[PDB]
Amino acid sequence: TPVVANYENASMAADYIKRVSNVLPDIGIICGSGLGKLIEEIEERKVIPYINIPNFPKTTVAGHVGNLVLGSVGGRKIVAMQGRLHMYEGYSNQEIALPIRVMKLLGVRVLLITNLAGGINRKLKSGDFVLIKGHINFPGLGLNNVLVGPNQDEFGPRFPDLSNAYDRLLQQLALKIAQENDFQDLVHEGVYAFNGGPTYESPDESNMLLKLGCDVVGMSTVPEVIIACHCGIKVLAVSLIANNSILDAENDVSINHEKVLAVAEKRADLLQMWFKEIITRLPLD
Amino acid sequence: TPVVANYENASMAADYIKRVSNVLPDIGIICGSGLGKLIEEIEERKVIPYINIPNFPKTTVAGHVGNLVLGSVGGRKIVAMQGRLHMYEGYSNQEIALPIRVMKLLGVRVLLITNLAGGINRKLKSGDFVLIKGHINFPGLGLNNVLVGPNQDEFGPRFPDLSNAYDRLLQQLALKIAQENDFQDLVHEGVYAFNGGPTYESPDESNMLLKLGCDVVGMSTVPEVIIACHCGIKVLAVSLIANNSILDAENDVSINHEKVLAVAEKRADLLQMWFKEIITRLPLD
Amino acid sequence: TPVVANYENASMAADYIKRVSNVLPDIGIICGSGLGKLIEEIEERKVIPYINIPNFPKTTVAGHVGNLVLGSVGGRKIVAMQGRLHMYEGYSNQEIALPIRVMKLLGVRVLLITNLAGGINRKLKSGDFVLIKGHINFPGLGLNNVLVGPNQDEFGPRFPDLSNAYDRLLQQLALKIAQENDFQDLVHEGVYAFNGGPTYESPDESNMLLKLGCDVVGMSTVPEVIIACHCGIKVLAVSLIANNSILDAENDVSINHEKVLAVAEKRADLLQMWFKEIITRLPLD
Ligand SMILES: O=P(O)(O)O[C@H]1O[C@H](CO)[C@@H](O)[C@H]1O
Ligand SMILES: O=P(O)(O)O[C@H]1O[C@H](CO)[C@@H](O)[C@H]1O
Ligand SMILES: O=P(O)(O)O[C@H]1O[C@H](CO)[C@@H](O)[C@H]1O
Ligand SMILES: Nc1ccnc(=O)[nH]1
Ligand SMILES: Nc1ccnc(=O)[nH]1
Ligand SMILES: Nc1ccnc(=O)[nH]1
Repeated sequence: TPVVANYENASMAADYIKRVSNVLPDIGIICGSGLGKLIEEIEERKVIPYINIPNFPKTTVAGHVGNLVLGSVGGRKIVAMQGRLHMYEGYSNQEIALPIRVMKLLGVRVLLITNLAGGINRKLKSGDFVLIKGHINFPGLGLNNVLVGPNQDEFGPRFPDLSNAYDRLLQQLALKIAQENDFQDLVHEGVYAFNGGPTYESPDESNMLLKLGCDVVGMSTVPEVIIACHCGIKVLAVSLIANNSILDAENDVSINHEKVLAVAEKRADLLQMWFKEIITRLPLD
Repeated sequence: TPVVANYENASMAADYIKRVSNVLPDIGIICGSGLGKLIEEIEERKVIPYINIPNFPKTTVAGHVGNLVLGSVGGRKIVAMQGRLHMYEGYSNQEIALPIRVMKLLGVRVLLITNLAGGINRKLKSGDFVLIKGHINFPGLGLNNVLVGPNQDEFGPRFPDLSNAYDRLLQQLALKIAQENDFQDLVHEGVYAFNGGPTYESPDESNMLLKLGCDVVGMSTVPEVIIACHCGIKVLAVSLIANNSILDAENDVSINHEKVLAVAEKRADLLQMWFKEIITRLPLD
Repeated sequence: TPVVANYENASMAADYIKRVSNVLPDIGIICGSGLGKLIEEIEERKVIPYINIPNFPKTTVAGHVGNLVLGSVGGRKIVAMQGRLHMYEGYSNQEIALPIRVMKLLGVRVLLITNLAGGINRKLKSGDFVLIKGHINFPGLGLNNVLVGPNQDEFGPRFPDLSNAYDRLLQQLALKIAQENDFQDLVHEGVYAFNGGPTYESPDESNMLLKLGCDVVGMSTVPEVIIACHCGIKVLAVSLIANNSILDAENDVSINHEKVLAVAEKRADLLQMWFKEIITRLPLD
């Protein structure tokens, strides 16, 4: 239609997934542009095309990969979205919410998210990591919040509070692992601005974001964070900085997706190892 | 469809209402969360379910009460919306506009509005009242203004000016009545930020709103104000402060709808008496 | 449907236009409110109603003029939109994009745009011109960017960079011509804030825009700029200042479309002469 991300429809998708894999996952992962290699290293993995799963959103107009992958990483049972849904593609609120709510029904209690983002804070360099500690949701302020529509009461409340959407203990664990491996000099914390996209933030938008307290800006993540928070899934979200948009504005330097993907390639293996250790270590609560 | 909030469709609804009640109302009221008790005290009242009124928006997906109530308060003929339409539910621009335009055709020249809101200004405490003197309409800046769509010329102009949307004399009368009853220490004036919702403003969004000159933030009111202003209805809008979001961000205190409704209960009777006196006193122009 | 602004649909419209006119235009023009007289002075002109062109957006609900006009100005072949499409009317992303993509297929490599706007910068007076050097796209930040939807790869990339959307050489040429004619005292440069509309920026929104680095605010232009930039068309965009919204807020002065059109009439002939000279002079690259 697209179908509504309701209890019945999410249950039908979860039923199918449980029949095709015997994996009851505890952790969900959604990976940023060029940051998906960990999904290829899931052990005893089961690849389920979105197109095979009842009620999953149609992704053939955008094309490219679209699989749910289940298996084990670091002794833990996980489910990954291989082929992230971005709202700049035109996916509706219901299409974004359904896969996360299916994760919830499958057993997911922690969602780990990566993205590629532009740096606003002057401290940030290309290749740095930012642990996201809060956000500025321009679509949400502007009546395009991912939860606009009827509330699905079986998943969560009509009015979620987002002040604890980014779990503090998970940020602390991520930082501890970076310190153990001596890459903590790459790791910052910051506020993520959600630019709906798909045009990169303009130079004057970047300057505005700096004035408003934003540390990084990107086109993803906040919708999934909100759906997860609504249904009680804890979240860790990490941005990989492709560029510093404030410096680029001052120096008339352009940004493009090829530059973004080159930064992703430069940090992909380190991010994979970091997230593998996070998965192995995160409290089995 | 939903139907268009045009002259013909609004007239058909008004025709029905005039046949079911002999009340020609001069004043409209729309009440905030937990602030609806005055509607139950309308004298010689006629309760008309929205579902009975031709062209009124369907509200059964959200459920809960949805009635138009007509009768007398303080010697004046009034019409109330019992069960407010909020845009975070997914109601379209046409669905929001039609009931206000029906009010206009029925004779309404003044619309009184209450809401529950978060405090941004550091002066504001839970339980305070804010007379709204202007707004920052994030949905409107972002192409979700309630007037996006064809203009309905019979109601108003293509490009309304909102600099006089909140009538100054009505604010002055509201304040005078608070002074007469010695609760003026609870009363402030301020700029209302419209957060489309339904998630509460995040801590970092609250900090941004402070920087931008916002005094309070909420998820309602601005759409109705704009439809009223477009068709020449004067507006008084009063926010009841549920919490101070800036202090809550500094102290890691959460907000939820149960806390909101508890503040509503604490001030409901005083707000009812205040608005009853406003209705009784507001100039019969 | 509206139809998708894809390669096939834009080609069908271009085919029709090429059959009805033998004009292969190099320059496109889109003119602001009351600023369309140059279109009436196109030489050897061919007027093609939008309603006659396959796949052009339906504009009969809004009504008013809607023609594509082709011919010669200053020795150059041009195509003009007579009757601009504004997103506050409810036109979709596909409806806005199709005419610009048709321009691209017809041969357009430079798009000249005028608009009427409110002044935010304190230096700006009614009747001044602002060469637009960048923008703040509130709809784009808020998930209403004109490119939301599937990417049309034949026209441009999924993620455009807008740092060079407003050609610097074209701004320099426009300014040089103003200096040659001794009206450079009217000409400024500035950042344009896109208010989706159709309500004028409220006084408190104007104050916010000043804090955020905006020089002017209006309800058009940015969507066309983005579609042009996406498909490699260079842009010059010039705002005519109808009023200073910051001064109006301080002095409680209203704005309305009649005042806007009166400023347009006061500068229409000078703007026509300026743009005619720009067309004549702009580099035949
Ligand atoms: O956020 P992720 O998925 O990493 O992708 C980011 O990189 C792409 C732009 O280069 C956009 O998709 C943006 O959201
Ligand atoms: O504005 P009112 O109708 O009072 O309701 C406000 O309170 C609720 C959130 O607690 C939201 O509906 C918000 O808009
Ligand atoms: O931008 P142009 O087309 O000049 O029109 C501007 O003037 C009108 C408001 O007065 C709006 O249409 C605004 O966009
Ligand atoms: N500069 C950016 C890089 C990647 N993603 C963004 O949204 N912005
Ligand atoms: N803090 C808040 C209370 C009530 N409504 C809001 O929107 N925000
Ligand atoms: N003040 C204004 C004049 C014209 N257009 C606008 O958007 N604003």
